[PDB]
Amino acid sequence: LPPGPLENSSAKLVNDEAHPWKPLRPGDIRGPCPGLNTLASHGYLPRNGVATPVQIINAVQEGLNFDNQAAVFATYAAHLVDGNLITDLLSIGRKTRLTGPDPPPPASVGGLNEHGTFEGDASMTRGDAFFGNNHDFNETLFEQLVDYSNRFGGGKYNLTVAGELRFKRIQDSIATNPNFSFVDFRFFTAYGETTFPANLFVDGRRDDGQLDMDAARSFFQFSRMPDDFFRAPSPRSGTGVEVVIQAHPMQPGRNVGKINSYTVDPTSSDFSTPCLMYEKFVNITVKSLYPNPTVQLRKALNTNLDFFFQGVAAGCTQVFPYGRD
Amino acid sequence: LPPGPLENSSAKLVNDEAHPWKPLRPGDIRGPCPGLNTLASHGYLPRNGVATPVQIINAVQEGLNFDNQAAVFATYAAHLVDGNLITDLLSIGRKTRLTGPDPPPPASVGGLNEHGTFEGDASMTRGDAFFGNNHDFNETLFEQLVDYSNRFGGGKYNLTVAGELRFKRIQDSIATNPNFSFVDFRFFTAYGETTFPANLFVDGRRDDGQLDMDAARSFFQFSRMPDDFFRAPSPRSGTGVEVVIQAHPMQPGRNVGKINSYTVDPTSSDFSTPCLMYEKFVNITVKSLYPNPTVQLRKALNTNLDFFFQGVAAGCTQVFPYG
Ligand SMILES: *[C@@H]1O[C@H](CO)[C@@H](O[C@@H]2O[C@H](CO)[C@@H](O[C@@H]3O[C@H](CO[C@H]4O[C@H](CO[C@H]5O[C@H](CO)[C@@H](O)[C@H](O)[C@@H]5O)[C@@H](O)[C@H](O[C@H]5O[C@H](CO)[C@@H](O)[C@H](O)[C@@H]5O)[C@@H]4O)[C@@H](O)[C@H](O[C@H]4O[C@H](CO)[C@@H](O)[C@H](O)[C@@H]4O[C@H]4O[C@H](CO)[C@@H](O)[C@H](O)[C@@H]4O)[C@@H]3O)[C@H](O)[C@H]2NC(C)=O)[C@H](O)[C@H]1NC(C)=O
Ligand SMILES: *[C@@H]1O[C@H](CO)[C@@H](O[C@@H]2O[C@H](CO)[C@@H](O[C@@H]3O[C@H](CO[C@H]4O[C@H](CO)[C@@H](O)[C@H](O)[C@@H]4O)[C@@H](O)[C@H](O[C@H]4O[C@H](CO)[C@@H](O)[C@H](O)[C@@H]4O[C@H]4O[C@H](CO)[C@@H](O)[C@H](O)[C@@H]4O)[C@@H]3O)[C@H](O)[C@H]2NC(C)=O)[C@H](O)[C@H]1NC(C)=O
Ligand SMILES: *[C@@H]1O[C@H](CO)[C@@H](O[C@@H]2O[C@H](CO)[C@@H](O[C@@H]3O[C@H](CO[C@H]4O[C@H](CO[C@H]5O[C@H](CO)[C@@H](O)[C@H](O)[C@@H]5O)[C@@H](O)[C@H](O)[C@@H]4O)[C@@H](O)[C@H](O)[C@@H]3O)[C@H](O)[C@H]2NC(C)=O)[C@H](O)[C@H]1NC(C)=O
Ligand code: HEM
Ligand code: HEM
Ligand SMILES: *[C@@H]1O[C@H](CO)[C@@H](O[C@@H]2O[C@H](CO)[C@@H](O[C@@H]3O[C@H](CO)[C@@H](O)[C@H](O)[C@@H]3O)[C@H](O)[C@H]2NC(C)=O)[C@H](O)[C@H]1NC(C)=O
Ligand SMILES: *[C@@H]1O[C@H](CO)[C@@H](O[C@@H]2O[C@H](CO)[C@@H](O)[C@H](O)[C@H]2NC(C)=O)[C@H](O)[C@H]1NC(C)=O
Ligand SMILES: *[C@@H]1O[C@H](CO)[C@@H](O[C@@H]2O[C@H](CO)[C@@H](O)[C@H](O)[C@H]2NC(C)=O)[C@H](O)[C@H]1NC(C)=O
Ligand SMILES: *[C@@H]1O[C@H](CO)[C@@H](O[C@@H]2O[C@H](CO)[C@@H](O)[C@H](O)[C@H]2NC(C)=O)[C@H](O)[C@H]1NC(C)=O
Ligand SMILES: *[C@@H]1O[C@H](CO)[C@@H](O[C@@H]2O[C@H](CO)[C@@H](O)[C@H](O)[C@H]2NC(C)=O)[C@H](O)[C@H]1NC(C)=O
Ligand SMILES: *[C@@H]1O[C@H](CO)[C@@H](O[C@@H]2O[C@H](CO)[C@@H](O)[C@H](O)[C@H]2NC(C)=O)[C@H](O)[C@H]1NC(C)=O
Ligand SMILES: *[C@@H]1O[C@H](CO)[C@@H](O)[C@H](O)[C@H]1NC(C)=O
Ligand SMILES: [Mg+2]
Ligand SMILES: [Mg+2]
Repeated sequence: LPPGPLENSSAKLVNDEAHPWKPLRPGDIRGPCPGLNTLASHGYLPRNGVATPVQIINAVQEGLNFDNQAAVFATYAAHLVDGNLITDLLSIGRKTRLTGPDPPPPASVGGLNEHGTFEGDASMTRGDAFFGNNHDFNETLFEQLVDYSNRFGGGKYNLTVAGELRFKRIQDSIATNPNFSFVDFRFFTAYGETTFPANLFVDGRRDDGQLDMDAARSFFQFSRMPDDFFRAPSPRSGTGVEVVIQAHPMQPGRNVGKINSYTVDPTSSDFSTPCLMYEKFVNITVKSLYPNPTVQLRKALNTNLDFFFQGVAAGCTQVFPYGRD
Repeated sequence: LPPGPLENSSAKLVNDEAHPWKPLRPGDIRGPCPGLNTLASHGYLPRNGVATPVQIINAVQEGLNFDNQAAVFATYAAHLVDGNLITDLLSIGRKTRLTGPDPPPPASVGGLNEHGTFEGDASMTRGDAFFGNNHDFNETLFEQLVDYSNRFGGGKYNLTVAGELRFKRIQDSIATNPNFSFVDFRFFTAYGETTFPANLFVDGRRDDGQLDMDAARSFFQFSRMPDDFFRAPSPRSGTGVEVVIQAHPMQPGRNVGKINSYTVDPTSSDFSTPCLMYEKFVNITVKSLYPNPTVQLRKALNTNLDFFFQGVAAGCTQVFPYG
């Protein structure tokens, strides 16, 4: 089973004795999530960056007070598209042989770096896949984050900044990336993630939604908590995401083979249709990766698909791409 | 000090031996909030409907698993504008001399029923104040809620139903209430509130976002928990509000002297500017109720303003009406 919520979810020192930062050994895997990167680099996750969904959920909860439903939702979503369902292993970065024997195509078990499954365009501190590297910290983008913190956050990162910067990264991609895609699951995650630094990288004794540019660079670039960093004083994730959505209302869509041809996708879900997004993710995205699984793979798919459904906070009705039972 | 978060926030029986439903005595106070109403009728709050901030915050958390920031934000906003800052008492309903000696005008201490401070138009199950009773359960509107739950919820109330019903109640008021006002604070809370029934009134052992009509009537009409009701399995309030907002985009505004004259207000806060909403609440709303507090009043104001600010989940810069 996925973990339950924390028993004691108060703020506490998480940059402590048993969870020191350490530099990367060769073979250590890091990817497009500064959240999971930091947990790994503090040993809340295995330090090589290869983990079970359960390990990942306990980590985000213990290390950072990510809420339970959000942790279940994101973990099992990633695992379903990016992880190996038999070994129950997911890489938080590049495709690796340490996740075990692969399933048939088109499932690719590419880990969190796999473009177009979880990872997607218009990341705040990462370049679009189309340009070549979709997971490494990018200094130009980060210093754009700083600018926007200066203009909009009086020098801090907060949900007002998130609003502006989220729109700016969208415009950037429309303008430069002929393969820009911003529909369905990526349309969804791209908004919440911009709340995460304000809600979770801010020291929990303060919990005031103003993230400083030191704490920011530390998380985004080095996967390192600040000294004496306390986690937030309660479980949360994308609280305030409506601030980011309403700052510059966008319709989901994509460039159509060239820059500046952003075209609305009338079949995409959006924020008014979360159950449609859940249903698409299950009955199209996951299903296309595993169209005709063997008996063993089917039972693993169904188990993980169960756990995924549990993390859908809107409720919705479970769908069953391989039948009930 | 405001209570902090529950120590143990898991689901548990809350309709219990310690907390039985009991019919109203005469002079028992109930108001426009089904949540506070139900806690008072179960003895989580004082049964007569008059309570401290600290009592209200413990109630909503213990009885229903309202989250600690949302409890502080809502509780100290209400008290600031509707409660007695000297006696530390707020009526969850009508103005009552039971909150103690009134401060001077233009402060009203009208309790939760006070139109235009916290209470406002386009409620799900309460009529707009213009029509003359802004607090009693209204059966025709609940019937619309039942209908919309059949149409969009498969028989149940859920976030998709909340999205359609919130827009329809807006349209209703624009079409019928020449005094419709839907800006600033009321614009913000009217959305979050339509998530509550699906997030909070749903038995905690399911937590599946689908509220049945038996349980909805219970809460909204009789301020009664279902038999064997468990509270939610974690602390929450307005999870999913973005769904309700995007279902039918609306700007803040009001009718101007007549029906079908909805006039957007570009000076209002909206969901993109929660710090401006906080600001305007403190600097215009509270300030105008207490333009010149005596030294004692001013002390109590600042103390409660501090607490209100703690509850502002977006963060924001604290603002100071009295320095
Ligand atoms: C939320 O609301 C609060 C109000 O509830 C906002 O705070 C208020 O901000 C306004 C506008 O900025 C300030 O107005 C300015 O006040 C100064 C003088 O202020 C001094 O005197 C005030 C009066 O004293 C009271 O009590 C005495 C008796 O003891 C009475 O006689 C008085 O009449 C008053 O009742 C006093 O209140 C002030 O104390 C407060 O502020 C100080 C900080 O300065 C704190 O230490 C205190 O603790 C307390 O908070 C203070 O001692 C005026 O001189 C200003 O006039 C200038 O600007 C005008 C336009 O705004 C212009 O018309 C004038 O001609 C003059 O313009 C000139 O000066 C400007 C620079 O000041 C130049 O920029 C300009 O070009 C030109 O050169 C001005 O009216 C209030 O003081 C302040 N009130 C409080 C209680 O703090 C708050 O800003 C709001 N928050 C947000 C985010 O909006
Ligand atoms: C429980 O809650 C409900 C809803 O809030 C409430 O019923 C509502 O009562 C109000 C107040 O009377 C009604 O408002 C009127 O609506 C009609 C429109 O007819 C509608 O019919 C259906 C509903 O059956 C609507 O859904 C549909 O959209 C139709 O439009 C308007 O014509 C009325 O306008 C008159 O009164 C206004 C307010 O005073 C004036 O501003 C306006 O100019 C009109 O005034 C004219 O008549 C006046 C006398 O009435 C007089 O001054 C002049 O002659 C003047 O020219 C009005 O806005 C609303 O429709 C009701 N909704 C329902 C029944 O679904 C219940 O009463 C409430 N229960 C309680 C409080 O106990
Ligand atoms: C709140 O609760 C409601 C209801 O449970 C949820 O609403 C559902 O929303 C989903 C979006 O994810 C809708 O799914 C979409 O359905 C499309 C088809 O629409 C029409 O056909 C449907 C098929 O009905 C079948 O089954 C019924 C009986 O079971 C038979 O009558 C029919 O013959 C069919 O066999 C109808 O149900 C529907 O009314 C339409 O006419 C489909 O093409 C899309 O791909 C997608 O799957 C679904 O339609 C909604 N169901 C209802 C009853 O409204 C909502 O998500 C919940 N919200 C939350 C937040 O929990
Ligand atoms: C629960 C397991 C989680 C998974 C599986 C996950 C996965 C991911 C993935 C795949 C991305 C890349 C999306 C893109 O293209 O930008 C991402 C981005 C992001 N993640 Fe996570 N994440 C998880 C938890 C967290 C946590 C706990 C945090 C911080 C508290 C976090 C913070 C962020 C941020 C801020 C980004 C955007 C990075 C940027 O745009 O520069 N994530 N995450
Ligand atoms: C924290 C203290 C609280 C205060 C001070 C408060 C206050 C109020 C007030 C004044 C209103 C009337 C607004 C209007 O509709 O005109 C309201 C409405 C409402 N409240 Fe609360 N409330 C609190 C907690 C809760 C809780 C814990 C719940 C649990 C679900 C809740 C559920 C609701 C709902 C569903 C409405 C909408 C009623 C309708 O539209 O018919 N409230 N509340
Ligand atoms: C980190 O992300 C930034 C943001 O995009 C990347 O900077 C961009 O780098 C590209 C090529 O390296 C620059 O493109 C060049 O621009 C000229 C026109 O000015 C064009 O004619 C050339 O053909 C070429 O495409 C682009 O200007 C530049 N953008 C900004 C805002 O600096 C950077 O490459 C990323 N770092 C990586 C991928 O390591
Ligand atoms: C829940 O955890 C919190 C934070 O860790 C506890 O409060 C602290 O407990 C630690 C013990 O490791 C003490 O060193 C601190 O002095 C406490 N901080 C305070 C009181 O601000 C709290 O005791 C825990 N609650 C329960 C019921 O175990
Ligand atoms: C999600 O996908 C599954 C599999 O495609 C759908 O189940 C199929 O539905 C068709 C049409 O009713 C049946 O003829 C097949 O036998 C079903 N295959 C099964 C059950 O393995 C399922 O209905 C989809 N769910 C939704 C809500 O669209
Ligand atoms: C937290 O609350 C519950 C009581 O509501 C405690 O355990 C629950 O209640 C009984 C007691 O064992 C169990 O049968 C239930 O399964 C428990 N509910 C759960 C686990 O959701 C629990 O022990 C309390 N405190 C701690 C620290 O767990
Ligand atoms: C609709 O709004 C108007 C105007 O805001 C209210 O008019 C008030 O009337 C009362 C007494 O009848 C006076 O105390 C106020 O001075 C008036 N205000 C203004 C600005 O003119 C009106 O009463 C509201 N209608 C109802 C039925 O509540
Ligand atoms: C982010 O921080 C900024 C600056 O501290 C806050 O923005 C200020 O908000 C006030 C009133 O809301 C306005 O003067 C400007 O919009 C801002 N000032 C400046 C200098 O930009 C903002 O409220 C913060 N947002 C959150 C959610 O904390
Ligand atoms: C982008 O899509 C185009 C057209 O579909 C195709 O050439 C290629 O697969 C993609 N290009 C890159 C650089 O990924
Ligand atoms: Mg990306
Ligand atoms: Mg009302």
